[PDB]
Amino acid sequence: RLKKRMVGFIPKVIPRKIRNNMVALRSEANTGHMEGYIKTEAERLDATGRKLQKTMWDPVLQRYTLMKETKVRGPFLTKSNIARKVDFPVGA
Amino acid sequence: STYNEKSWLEKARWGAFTKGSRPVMRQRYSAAALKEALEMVPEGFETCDVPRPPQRIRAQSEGVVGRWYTNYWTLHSVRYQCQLAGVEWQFGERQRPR
Amino acid sequence: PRNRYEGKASFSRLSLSKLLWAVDTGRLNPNETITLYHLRNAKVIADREVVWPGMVLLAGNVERVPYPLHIELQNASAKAIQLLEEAGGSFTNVYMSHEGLYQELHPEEFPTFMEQELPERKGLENFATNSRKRGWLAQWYEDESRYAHPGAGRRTAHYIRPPTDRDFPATIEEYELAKHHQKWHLNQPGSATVLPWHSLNTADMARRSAGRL
Amino acid sequence: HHNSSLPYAKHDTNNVLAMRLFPVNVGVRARTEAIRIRTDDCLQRLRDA
Amino acid sequence: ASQRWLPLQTLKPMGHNWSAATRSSGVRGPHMQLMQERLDQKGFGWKRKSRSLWQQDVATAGFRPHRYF
Amino acid sequence: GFTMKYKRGTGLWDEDHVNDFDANKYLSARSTMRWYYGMERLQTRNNMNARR
Amino acid sequence: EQVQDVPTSTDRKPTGMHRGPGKRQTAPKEAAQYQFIKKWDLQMRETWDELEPFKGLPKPKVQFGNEAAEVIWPYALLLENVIKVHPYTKSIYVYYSQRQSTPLGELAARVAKRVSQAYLIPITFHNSHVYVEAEMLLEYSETPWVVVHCLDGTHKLIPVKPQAGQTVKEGAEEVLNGIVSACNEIGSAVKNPKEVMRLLSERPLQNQYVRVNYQWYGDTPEERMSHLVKWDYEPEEVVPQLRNRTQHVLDWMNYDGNLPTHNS
Amino acid sequence: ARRVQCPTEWVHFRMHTKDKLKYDFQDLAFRKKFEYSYEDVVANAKDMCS
Amino acid sequence: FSTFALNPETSRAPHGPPRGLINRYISMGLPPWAAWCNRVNRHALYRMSDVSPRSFLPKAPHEMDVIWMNERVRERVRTSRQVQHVYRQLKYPFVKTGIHYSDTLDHWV
Amino acid sequence: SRVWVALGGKMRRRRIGRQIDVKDMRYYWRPIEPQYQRLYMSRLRIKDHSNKRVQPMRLRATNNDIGQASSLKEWERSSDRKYGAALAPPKKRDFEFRV
Amino acid sequence: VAPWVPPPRHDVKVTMPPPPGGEVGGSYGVSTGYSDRLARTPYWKRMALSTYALRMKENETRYPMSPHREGEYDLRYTVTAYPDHIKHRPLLEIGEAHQIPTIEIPVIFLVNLWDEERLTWFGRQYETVYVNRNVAREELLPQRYAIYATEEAYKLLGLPVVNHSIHEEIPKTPHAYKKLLEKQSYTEERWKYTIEYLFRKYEADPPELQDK
Amino acid sequence: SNRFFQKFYLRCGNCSAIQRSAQGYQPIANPILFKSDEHCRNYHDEQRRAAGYSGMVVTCRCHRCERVHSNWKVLDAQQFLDAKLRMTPEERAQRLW
Amino acid sequence: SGAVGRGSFHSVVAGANPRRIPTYYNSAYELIQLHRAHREVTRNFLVRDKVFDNKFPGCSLANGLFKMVPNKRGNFHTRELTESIRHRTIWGQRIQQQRTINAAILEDATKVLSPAQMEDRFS
RNA sequence: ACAAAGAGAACGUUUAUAUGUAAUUGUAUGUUUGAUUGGGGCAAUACUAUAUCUAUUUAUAUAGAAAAAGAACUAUAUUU
Ligand SMILES: NC(=O)c1ccc[n+]([C@@H]2O[C@H](COP(=O)([O-])OP(=O)(O)OC[C@H]3O[C@@H](n4cnc5c(N)ncnc54)[C@H](O)[C@@H]3O)[C@@H](O)[C@H]2O)c1
Ligand SMILES: [Zn+2]
Repeated sequence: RLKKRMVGFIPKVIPRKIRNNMVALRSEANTGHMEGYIKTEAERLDATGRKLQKTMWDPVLQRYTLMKETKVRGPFLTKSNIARKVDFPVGA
Repeated sequence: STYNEKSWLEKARWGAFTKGSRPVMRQRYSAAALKEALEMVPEGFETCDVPRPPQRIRAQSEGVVGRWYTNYWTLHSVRYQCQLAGVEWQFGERQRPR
Repeated sequence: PRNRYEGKASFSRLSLSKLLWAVDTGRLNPNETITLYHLRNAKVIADREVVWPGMVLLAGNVERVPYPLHIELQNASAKAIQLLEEAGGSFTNVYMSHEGLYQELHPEEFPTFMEQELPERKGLENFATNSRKRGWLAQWYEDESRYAHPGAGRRTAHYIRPPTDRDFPATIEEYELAKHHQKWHLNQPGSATVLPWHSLNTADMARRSAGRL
Repeated sequence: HHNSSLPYAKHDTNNVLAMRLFPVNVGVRARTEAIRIRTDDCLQRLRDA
Repeated sequence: ASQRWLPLQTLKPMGHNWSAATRSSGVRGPHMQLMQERLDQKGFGWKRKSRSLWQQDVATAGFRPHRYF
Repeated sequence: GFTMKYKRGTGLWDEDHVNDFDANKYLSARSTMRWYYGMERLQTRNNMNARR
Repeated sequence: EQVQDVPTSTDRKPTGMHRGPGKRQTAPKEAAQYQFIKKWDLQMRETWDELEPFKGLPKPKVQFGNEAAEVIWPYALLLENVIKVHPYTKSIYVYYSQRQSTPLGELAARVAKRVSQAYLIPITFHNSHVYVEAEMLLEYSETPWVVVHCLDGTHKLIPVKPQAGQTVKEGAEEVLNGIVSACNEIGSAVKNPKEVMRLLSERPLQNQYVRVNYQWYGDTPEERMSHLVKWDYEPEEVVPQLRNRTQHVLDWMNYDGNLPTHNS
Repeated sequence: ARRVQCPTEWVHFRMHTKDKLKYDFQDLAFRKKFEYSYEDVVANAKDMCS
Repeated sequence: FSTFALNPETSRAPHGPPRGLINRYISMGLPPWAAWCNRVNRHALYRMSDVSPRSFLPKAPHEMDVIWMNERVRERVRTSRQVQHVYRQLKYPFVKTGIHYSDTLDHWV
Repeated sequence: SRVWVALGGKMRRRRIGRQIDVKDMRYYWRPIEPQYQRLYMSRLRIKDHSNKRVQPMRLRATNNDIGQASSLKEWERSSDRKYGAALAPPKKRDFEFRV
Repeated sequence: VAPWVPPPRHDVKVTMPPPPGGEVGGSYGVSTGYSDRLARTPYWKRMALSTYALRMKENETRYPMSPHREGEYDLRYTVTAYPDHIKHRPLLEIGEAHQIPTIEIPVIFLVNLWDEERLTWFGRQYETVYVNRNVAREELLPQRYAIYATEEAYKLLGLPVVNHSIHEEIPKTPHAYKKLLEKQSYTEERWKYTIEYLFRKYEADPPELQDK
Repeated sequence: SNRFFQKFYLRCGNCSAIQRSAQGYQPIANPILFKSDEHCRNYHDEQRRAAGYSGMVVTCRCHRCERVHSNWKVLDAQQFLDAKLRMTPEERAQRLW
Repeated sequence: SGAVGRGSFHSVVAGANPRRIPTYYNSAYELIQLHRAHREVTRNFLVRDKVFDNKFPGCSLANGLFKMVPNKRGNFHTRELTESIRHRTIWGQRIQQQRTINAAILEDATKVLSPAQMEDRFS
């Protein structure tokens, strides 16, 4: 077709496309969930050297859990999201 | 080939070719006309050996003839009239290997 | 959204009112267990409605069945079963393969019993062996099938005969594969048995994931 | 915004009374088909009484 | 009657394999092309793997620009 | 092709299961002798053909 | 592999006089030449190693009669010598002296060392419960012995006794029928089996050290399991659970008086 | 020599019709097989009383 | 087609009639290139089941010269590059100069 | 009354940032407006036109009409392909079956 | 014009048609044989010249196989009368690259041949050596130093018939050859795979216990 | 590859012991990540076994002389009955099973 | 196969059928499809024996042969005729069986209250 | 045609990677006249483009990408 890049209303800026403006807040509870979130201007600019974090309803667990930011493209439950075993302070 | 023995219509209709839901032995022998066929099944023979010819081979039993027991379709068709006739099939059954 | 693949379990609905209407009308004999031959040959259902697999009994508005009625049909609905079963009847859901669907409708072409193959594995899961329908193998399955071989251990509970003289993995590549798998999956009880981690998403390997019991 | 689950407002979605009481272990499409078979019985228990 | 007891429903900790928003998701027929069959991990990749085929049929998924497709 | 060949002789008379579209309203005296002699011919014309 | 330093070129004059991409660089037929040639030159320096593939396998316990392990065995050989023992035998040890005084003592140690080499390691690879190990003792012990253990913790001795006239090429075959006999006899004369049915189904693989040169079996672990796949044609299981027809058992032979005769 | 001695476009009557059976076609020798006459088809099918 | 790692050989399909599309064309004898047909007419699965090969000899067999043992000039249907055009072409065998020594006539021939 | 219910329009392409309560209007089986019902179902009516009492062809093949083809007085002798053999499970053959 | 049209190829049996051409050596393409000698002789004639014990020997059904083309399926029962395409397939399939590597064949040397460059023996007399395919054809066979190691070559010379399976299967890929080298290394040069040759290293003391 | 079952009757060359060796069902290499070389040479090779081991060295271990070689002549099962039916009842215990 | 009350072999599960001899049934519709089926097997034998009576002298030369090629008649007898006898036999049993019950009902019933009301109770 | 590979490379073939205007396929617009193609708003809750301006106002599907409820890419932004 050609015309791969459109020219009517090339928008000045565009929030969704910016080095890390749209971020998949995947859950720290490694349930594989994610909630795509565009970092507002409060974090669009590098106000945060730290990787964004939020508390969001984890619909799988039905519990409010952490949401660590992460690139929106990628498998969300890899063999890196395994947690090292631990014996809880319960049990005999 | 200037002459084809059979048009592709009948190279591509396996139903006239395969043995599927199709009897391939026309003649149905009587009681004594079977006890006199099995008389020529030689000692040492066993149905567990004559195999099913592949699909690409036609399904045709030319009938009870010399060495008919090797014609896999003549064998397992005679083997079936011996049921309807009640003749006792001495030889072994198809041994499905595992 | 409603596709029919090779082997789908889509029945034509024989409303129980129809079958109950016939049995009094006199097309069907209440004594003889009313297998689908009677339904077909008595012009209760035609050729254009018995496509594999046979039928499904549906208790449509039938609040009551008055007489002890016996049926050999395929996959009655749970209410239709509990209706016949209240009036002293039976319903042994036959779930025949297609090779069995023919030899039941035209047995005048099969002079002797030409052996019938058990239905597809998908059918055995849901109807043939499932006592909820009183499938005809719900007696055999519990009696003879559900027991493993008298030599099988824990890994070879599904082989016709245990392929080794010991349950344990046989060689190194069967072992290191299972030594990695059991810790690939976090150490579960049965995770020793290596499984293929790719779901074909086939309809044959689909059994009722959720449902009644 | 950029949430997915807005708090329970007035919507006649699945049996949220039984969405709480149920094992999270089961996937979704196999849960909403099982909170109904729970409720389908709770409807019979109620009709019989 | 028989006092035999059985639960009301079977709970399986299995997860549905058809998500309405995932493209090739679903339960395919026993002879449909399994998820990404012939694709080899690339968009429309089963076309790119055609030149790799040894010999194809005489009527084999040729050129067809979606015109009034 | 397939044309119900298992019905050719399996009729109760000679004029049955033979598709003959060439009919007429009033078949006359010798057009009826021509007709009856015709059905049997292509009934014995067919047979001894198929016997030879 | 130490021979992977193949020079990315070759003497061959490049066909295709003109010019283009892919000229004057190695070919997979030439890359196998230099691999072989510089494999031999190591094999003279003796630095060439054959435990380059067998790196994951636990390196066997070195011992002076246990050279049978360090040998790279041909998978088409461990298929021929298919020896099997009663499963409840946990191990087999074959000890023999180094130097044997009596002429009939050197006969037996020849048999032992032969059976130490020929028949012991196939049993390991094939049965995988047994921990086959052989050790060469050092003294003028004119008789070797074999310690056939068992899963119950018991064990026996198999005094290696070959006949004077026989060769060693059958002296082991006798010893073989002298071990595989005991193994079943020990496994038949075990106490209560419920315990050994657990240890046996718990005993890890003992044959891990074994170095099998899978020759023309390198396609897929399917054919690496070709000695476990065991065709069984004419399989026989004639014990059916017959389900007879109780209701209306008669009535098949009592109906359709065909075309009622002159009386009716 | 076994061939039929004419370009088989002239003897195409034999190759497409149901003469495909009533004819020897070994290496293009379009020669009629044996064929009973009608005095014999009935002589052979009445003597059997068929 | 099955998904397990180590699939030991067996008498029959262990897990039912082999699933997948390409197993559908192998279950009927066809080769796995049938998966790339757009139309599979009754002639098509005849054409590609190789009942009788579409493959001939360069000269008349009665007037052939170079010793073609059992070969034809089989046409290979190729699908083109980036835009998939389907074109076919006749692939020959490789004839070498057979310079032998038939020791019957004690000389090279 | 035969709706042709169709799924949501925007349900796979762009999700991040769209409205929270409109990212789900894409999930319901909505009818397609009848102006298209009649367009698509027009190609199905043509089966026997001018016959004011035959109903249109249906989208999916209903279970009784599939057999309606083989319920014809001419097919009664084709044991295969009758009572449903295509939609049957895959045929089972001799263990020696081979091509 | 054809004076004296020849008789059918294999018409030699008294009460059954001759086998189809091609099978006897002729033109394929037709399934059913027919010979006008047989079809003209009336039935009683065909039953005169033959006794029942004989017809059961020429009725004889060799059903899939062909009685004449030993090893190939009878060409009146195939899908079409031509030869079996599958058995006689050309060595290159319709798409593969010709990567048929260098193959070395076995030749029986006929004179004690002694190389003067490696100063060792190309081959003793009457011992089969695996030599190059284009040494044999071009240097060993034209001079009378060698012949091929076929079955019948052994028969002609006086040696126990050995089956090298000379080109029983050609490999169409190097690693498909380097497996065939492993098969042929076992059957032919079997002494490489004895429990005595896997232990030359150890027929005596493990070297760490010997003198110096 | 292989998809359909077939049992051959291999005749050894050392002892002529007609032993039978079958060919089970070995599934097709995965089509999901297709590979054109491994498939189209799986198939073409399958016709070469299906036609009685046409272009392959047969490598199975004998039952009479316990050793694995490559000397087997693949008997079509009507060349086998030609052989089986024509052996005195004792040598059937020697060469056959 | 079912086709009669014996229960198809799908009573592999030992499904008994108690509370029997329970119904008097006049086999109305079944005797109808018997007279229909008995007409077919006779209307089939008529065909299997059709033999040339050529009332014309043009093609009289076959007036002795059957009207069906020997191989076909040898088939149609076995394909359609002998099938139609089984299909006739089936109704000849589904009725001869149901009568056996009626023969038992019409005795144990005739006694209880009236031999007059009896054939009214069963009317 | 050029190059690679395979044949103890005796020369013909087959591949792979390449794609040549030597190549004969198809596109090269639409609307107002040469610029514009979007969704809003003010201009009588008219709008030709009239006149002005604004802006995360969002680009539907199909293959790939994310496998639970969550998600990315691009097309005159109705998008053959
Ligand atoms: N789907 C089917 O295959 C199908 C359908 C209808 C009928 N049948 C029944 O199949 C039977 C044959 O068995 P099969 O299906 O394995 O195939 P088949 O016909 O090949 O059986 C072997 C042979 O048995 C002989 N035979 C069949 N019926 C006979 C009879 N009544 N009396 C004497 N000989 C008889 C024929 O020669 C037949 O060729 C027939 O009797 C037929 O009625 C099968
Ligand atoms: Zn042998």
